[PDB]
Amino acid sequence: MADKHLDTALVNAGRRKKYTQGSVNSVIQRASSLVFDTVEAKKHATRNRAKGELFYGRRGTLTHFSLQEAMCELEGGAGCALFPCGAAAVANTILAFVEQGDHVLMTNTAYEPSQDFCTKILAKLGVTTGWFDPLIGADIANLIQPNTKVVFLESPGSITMEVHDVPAIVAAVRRVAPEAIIMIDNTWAAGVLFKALDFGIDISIQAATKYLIGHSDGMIGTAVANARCWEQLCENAYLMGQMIDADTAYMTSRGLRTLGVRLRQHHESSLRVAEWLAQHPQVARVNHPALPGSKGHEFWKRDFSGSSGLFSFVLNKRLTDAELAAYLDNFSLFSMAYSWGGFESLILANQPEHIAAIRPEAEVDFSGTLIRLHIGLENVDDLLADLAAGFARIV
Amino acid sequence: MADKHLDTALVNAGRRKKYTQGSVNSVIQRASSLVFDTVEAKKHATRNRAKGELFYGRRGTLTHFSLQEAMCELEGGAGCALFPCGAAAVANTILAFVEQGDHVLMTNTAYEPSQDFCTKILAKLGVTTGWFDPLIGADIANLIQPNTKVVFLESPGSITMEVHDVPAIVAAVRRVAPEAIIMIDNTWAAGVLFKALDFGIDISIQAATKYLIGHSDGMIGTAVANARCWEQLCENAYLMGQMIDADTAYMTSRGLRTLGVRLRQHHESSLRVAEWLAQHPQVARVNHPALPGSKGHEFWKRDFSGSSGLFSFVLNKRLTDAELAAYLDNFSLFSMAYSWGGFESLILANQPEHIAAIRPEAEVDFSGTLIRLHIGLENVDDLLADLAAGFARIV
Amino acid sequence: HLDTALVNAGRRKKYTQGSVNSVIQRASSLVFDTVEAKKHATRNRAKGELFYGRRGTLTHFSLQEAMCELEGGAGCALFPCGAAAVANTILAFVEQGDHVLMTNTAYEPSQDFCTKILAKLGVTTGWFDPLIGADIANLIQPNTKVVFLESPGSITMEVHDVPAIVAAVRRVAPEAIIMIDNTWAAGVLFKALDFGIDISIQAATKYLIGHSDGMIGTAVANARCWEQLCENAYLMGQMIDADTAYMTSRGLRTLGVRLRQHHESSLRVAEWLAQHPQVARVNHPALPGSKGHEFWKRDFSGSSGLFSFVLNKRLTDAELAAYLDNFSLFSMAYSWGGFESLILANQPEHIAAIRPEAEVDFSGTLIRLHIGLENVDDLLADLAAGFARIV
Amino acid sequence: HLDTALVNAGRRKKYTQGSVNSVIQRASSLVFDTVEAKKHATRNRAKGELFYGRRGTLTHFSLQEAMCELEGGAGCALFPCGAAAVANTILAFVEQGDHVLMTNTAYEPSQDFCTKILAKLGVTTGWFDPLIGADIANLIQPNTKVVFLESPGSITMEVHDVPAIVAAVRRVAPEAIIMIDNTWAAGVLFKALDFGIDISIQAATKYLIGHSDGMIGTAVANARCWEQLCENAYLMGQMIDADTAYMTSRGLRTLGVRLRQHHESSLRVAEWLAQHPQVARVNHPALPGSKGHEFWKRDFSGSSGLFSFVLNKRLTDAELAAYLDNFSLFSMAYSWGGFESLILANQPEHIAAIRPEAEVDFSGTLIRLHIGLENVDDLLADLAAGFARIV
Ligand SMILES: Cc1ncc(COP(=O)(O)O)c(CNC(=O)C(=O)O)c1O
Ligand SMILES: Cc1ncc(COP(=O)(O)O)c(CNC(=O)C(=O)O)c1O
Ligand SMILES: Cc1ncc(COP(=O)(O)O)c(CNC(=O)C(=O)O)c1O
Ligand SMILES: Cc1ncc(COP(=O)(O)O)c(CNC(=O)C(=O)O)c1O
Repeated sequence: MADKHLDTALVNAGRRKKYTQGSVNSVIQRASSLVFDTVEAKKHATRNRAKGELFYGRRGTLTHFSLQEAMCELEGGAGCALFPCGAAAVANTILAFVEQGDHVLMTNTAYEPSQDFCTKILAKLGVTTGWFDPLIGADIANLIQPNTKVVFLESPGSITMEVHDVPAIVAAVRRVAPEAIIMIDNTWAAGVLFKALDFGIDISIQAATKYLIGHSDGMIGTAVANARCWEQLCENAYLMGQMIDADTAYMTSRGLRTLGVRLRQHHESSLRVAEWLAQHPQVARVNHPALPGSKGHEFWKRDFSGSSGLFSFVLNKRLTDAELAAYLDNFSLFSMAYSWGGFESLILANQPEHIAAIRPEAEVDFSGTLIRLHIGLENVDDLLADLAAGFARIV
Repeated sequence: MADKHLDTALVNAGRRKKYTQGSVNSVIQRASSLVFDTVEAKKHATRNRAKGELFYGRRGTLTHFSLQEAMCELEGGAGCALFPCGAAAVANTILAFVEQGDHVLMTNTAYEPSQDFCTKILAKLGVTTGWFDPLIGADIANLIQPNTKVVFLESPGSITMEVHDVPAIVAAVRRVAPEAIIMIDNTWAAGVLFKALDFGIDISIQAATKYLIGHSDGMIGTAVANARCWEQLCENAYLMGQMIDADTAYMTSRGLRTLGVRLRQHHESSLRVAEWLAQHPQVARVNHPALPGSKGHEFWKRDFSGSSGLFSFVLNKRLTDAELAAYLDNFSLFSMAYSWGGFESLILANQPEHIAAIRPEAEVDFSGTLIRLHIGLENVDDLLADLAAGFARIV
Repeated sequence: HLDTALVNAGRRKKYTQGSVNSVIQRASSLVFDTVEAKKHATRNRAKGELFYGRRGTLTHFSLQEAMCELEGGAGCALFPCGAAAVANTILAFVEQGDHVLMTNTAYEPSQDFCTKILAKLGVTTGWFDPLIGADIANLIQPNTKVVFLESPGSITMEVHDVPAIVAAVRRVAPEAIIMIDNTWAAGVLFKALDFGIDISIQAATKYLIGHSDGMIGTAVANARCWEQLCENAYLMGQMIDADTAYMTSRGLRTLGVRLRQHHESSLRVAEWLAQHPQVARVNHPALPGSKGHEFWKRDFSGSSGLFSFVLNKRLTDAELAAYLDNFSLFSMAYSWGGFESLILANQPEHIAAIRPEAEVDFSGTLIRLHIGLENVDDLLADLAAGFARIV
Repeated sequence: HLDTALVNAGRRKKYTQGSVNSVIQRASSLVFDTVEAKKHATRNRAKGELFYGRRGTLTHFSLQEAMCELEGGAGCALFPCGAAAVANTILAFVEQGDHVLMTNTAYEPSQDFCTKILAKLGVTTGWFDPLIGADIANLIQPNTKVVFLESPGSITMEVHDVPAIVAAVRRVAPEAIIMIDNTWAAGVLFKALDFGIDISIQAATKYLIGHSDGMIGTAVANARCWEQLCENAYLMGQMIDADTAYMTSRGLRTLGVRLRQHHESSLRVAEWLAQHPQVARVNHPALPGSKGHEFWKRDFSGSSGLFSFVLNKRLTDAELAAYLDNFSLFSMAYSWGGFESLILANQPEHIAAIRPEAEVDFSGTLIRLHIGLENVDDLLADLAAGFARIV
């Protein structure tokens, strides 16, 4: 990504004359009803209603088709399904491939809403879920059951940032259960720093809410599938009514155009911050995929073409409630909020016992408060000064 | 509705200073991340994350909260869940209340995507679906099984327009299965011409895509629940990631403001067209809830406060493929498209055997082509002239 | 029929591309595939070929076509708001040494453009009473270039006798540019160009947008005046954004149903006020006895919802607050044309100050109402509660 | 630091209401709860209190604060596009009998506003070479009111010596209004007001929007000039819609990262072109030897991506088509400032026609490039393929 290999593709993806009609960007076609001039046109649209002919707004307008083409090009897929947000993409992509009696095997570092979908929705529909440590690698083979239908990856993991050995996991799954559907939540890589479908994963899911939108002001999920899995994903998600509005689709395409320049800055700035934290006396551990020594760093170095700006670190103590407020309430530049992927730097704390509660069948291996940072586009020296002032409030 | 009882409420619904901030309409707050100024604010927002405190964009921003308040006021509910479209609202509202082993009882005149969700998604998750004639009334009692969890109504029915006797259905359900969840797709009434929750229905679902948006350019679903069912609907829909974007929420609130004036014109114009069709030698039957003699008209007259503009009629013959094109391809004012509820008049044909295929366990009682009209805001004499020219093409 | 025309205006496949409404094409840069395509676009840069976003995109072209159809014009120029349309449409037709005649009931920003901008640029403005009719001929000077009408007038609602004014202007100065601010009629209740007016200007902000949430001006010109309007407004950089253009087209579709309700409700309110013991006068074009009512009935095809009335006394400051601060449905705000009912007050001397070279003929406090889409009986109850606070 | 300021500019809780970005408040009417609130809003109608949508809503106020911070001004007026900002900012400060001095490299619509609009309103315009520096003093007349700069110049990219120009103006006419079209620098690579310029104008359409899909003008004035700019632009009805204001604020947030890439890529392309046998001259402010390069290096903190070069021959019409019609990555279009690379050609006489009272000093065909965000080696390959089509 630092060699800027993808910048031309990002500028051009999805932009064909039939969508752009003379402008640089696609038109925004807001529609439910899509008009058929003739019965013959209606027949053709019906036959091709999932193949990019205008049929009905739930299937998409020109604006959606342009984004779908862009996502398929950038992630190397056969089709791209769109959803109201990342969590809708995760829940509905899993649901599209399960039936009563099936089993899902999910990394224990999966985003908490993804886990809760499995334990609170799937379980009562007769679909069981089991868990694996993110560094399990080839030893995942022993956890695959005869009814395992879906293997769900997330690399780096949520909050704690562990990087999977995807080649080892995929090879083991294909040896034991070649027909399984392997999915990944590939949001941290923005789908482009880790080419999931080139690794033999079947479906790459993103919260496009994060880096694709890139400005903290739009929510949208995507799922890019290979040819084997596309039709089932497309049609079963459609039966759940999943779609995104045309305007957000436009804004997602628009975010792609600056994604390379943004990601390079997030990488540079966040790694500098991580390197400083890693030498700091008030820091016990830094979890940054690009930082040597972080969990799965060797796999990040081998398998990814760059880093984004989200990472975490563990303080040298667990902050009490009072210390947590003294720390978090008084930052000048970092904002406290959920989500990430924008221009604004963000800070979010989790206590060790909070993380343990969202690591099913596992324990945490740290005792300090875990601080997750999203490093935005501000000057990195200003961000470091803000972090230093925070440390002085809790020293 | 013709007495304009609701016009003031429609103008004012959801408009409180905290949402409007000095303007007439609510602000549009586009957000994923929502910032917590302090740990105390984060705690309060977390506790109240489903109760209208800013927490995270998936739960909503000020713009969503304003629409939700408006919908609860207008439909008399405890809460309103928002979805990417009507079909998402139907599928996810049903899903929110079922588990493996349950049974759904659905009118055989339900919108086809609603039926297909049941037969193609629910069945493989261990949830069975049975069917009932829309005029079954009190005799629905005999179809309720010990595992019937959901009774799903749609009045008027899709395409064929049959009106249920909701009081008789509800009373029978409550006598046999008082805990059942009774739902209705109340799109044709725009949630306001039929006050479903006052009839003892638990959840009123709409494709807000239709009359609430009112302009054929925005897609959104709503589900307004009573206090008994709200928390389950809210939390289970949230686990599926269901939401709508802030801009569409704004446009839905904005559509409410003209809904009364629009519906009165749709009623006037469509009933005039229906009355003319009912005397026409090339028409076998008119299906309009407001037309005396139409199926369930007596229930429409008793239970509804007005009509919208969607209805259908049966031609005196089945048009061949060639005649269908001669008829439909040459209208000057009616456009051929799916959906309805806008300012534009629309025409859509279904052959009798097409309808039979979407009437599970039932047959049709007509043999001519079924023409569905959405009567928009054009001058009714111009619409009549367009229909007359169409008749001359097939006489 | 107007309702059918409103639904269909501007909607051609090259703009709608399969949807009911036009696409929204957001653009500055518009791409030319070849040198020849660039030459063709340049030739057609004001004629609906994509050239540069300042001229417009498909979305603008669709709105412009709609406005030309509905108002019977050769072209429609777009502006950021109504005040920009007024100021720039007048400016487009004047130069040092010219004279503008303007009704003394013109919207106050229109007047202030003339006195604060035009005068120092060598363009003089004279004033006339809105009921002058044929006697305007006596005010036409050798250098009169523009005659600027506004019917009904701002706030006080006087309706011109447009046929008499136009005939008198054409007898003296047939080449003069006659303009009207036709906002109250939404350009459709009064077909200005059919009366021989050259340019019909609107604050599309009002009833065309219809929801109090978008600002835009329009000016529809006949064939004689279009090229000068188009090019001189373009030299001032005047345009509207594509999204507001889309919303204006969208507003047209419900304009008929909305206006009929505004007419029905506002005439009922006016008739009730006229009977009320605390009301001295009602200024509503549709109310019998109102100034120029006979021209409204003859020349218009309906009414909108904006009008005013004069109280039977001059409110003190305490009474003004007791009255205005405690309404339940009417909101105090500027503008009008939306679904929300609005109220504003003016003392007589406030109006006299914006009636150049004239005095007012009333002494009570003037109340301007915009009658929105609420139930009229609820609005009447709100007005009655207001009367009780000041009786 | 600029990057931190860009991320944070204009973002205060009263505009953001809990989100990262400002709310979008779409409004004409703004409601007053009481008479007192209306009086307060009226007093503060240009000072960030909600009064009427033509003045702005929260969304506009947030952008205005951001622009004032970033450009170091007392106020920021908003306009429908850059050309509207130029025309209306000049118009705000002139009257019959005044004189404008303008660089002969000004954007052509700016010149045409002066010759086609101002002249007939009694305001004369004289011209100067962009490298005139201190010798501009000899052109200042007793009636010179405005001095209008554009650095770098349009198309040909000449950089003024702003310190020398400003000092010379202030020696003769210290009260003159010095304005600059600061679009190329995005208002942030050249801190115009810190140099003693009174008003910095931008086509925010370019790098502030940054995506070729939104049009808007800005003008940031010092304390001495703000009230006249604000009020006179308002009398012309100048405003931008709330949504475009939001998108402009949003564009600011990535402006630093974008500009650094445009600088890196465009300087690499310029350096390569300068070595190329088919290139006579490169006009890039950052390239050594370019006109006024020493002032760019001294006075600016970076470069953007727009520049031009002169071919070693005058292309025939056939060669122009062979060259321009067959690019794979560069698009032919007007405007610039986005992620897309753009190309346009001008013959020398086309430029001479827009250099008033001057001739050009080249005879080859001039090519203007906007260098976008594509990989620079891909752009170089596209340029090389173009050279091969005309060698
Ligand atoms: C890896 C991942 N996958 C999916 C989602 C859900 O995406 P949506 O919020 O539904 O668009 C998120 C959201 N993350 C957050 O809010 C947070 O980490 O604080 C995510 O991190
Ligand atoms: C009664 C009803 N319920 C739900 C929906 C789905 O709503 P969405 O399209 O997903 O927003 C529709 C849509 N109707 C159509 O398109 C049509 O009848 O042609 C409907 O009629
Ligand atoms: C007749 C007329 N012409 C033009 C405009 C200006 O339109 P813009 O506000 O610039 O879009 C208005 C606005 N009216 C108001 O605000 C008000 O009467 O309180 C108007 O009444
Ligand atoms: C220096 C400068 N100043 C103002 C404007 C006008 O800005 P607007 O187009 O009205 O927003 C432009 C536009 N440039 C172009 O289109 C082009 O160079 O091809 C400009 O370069």
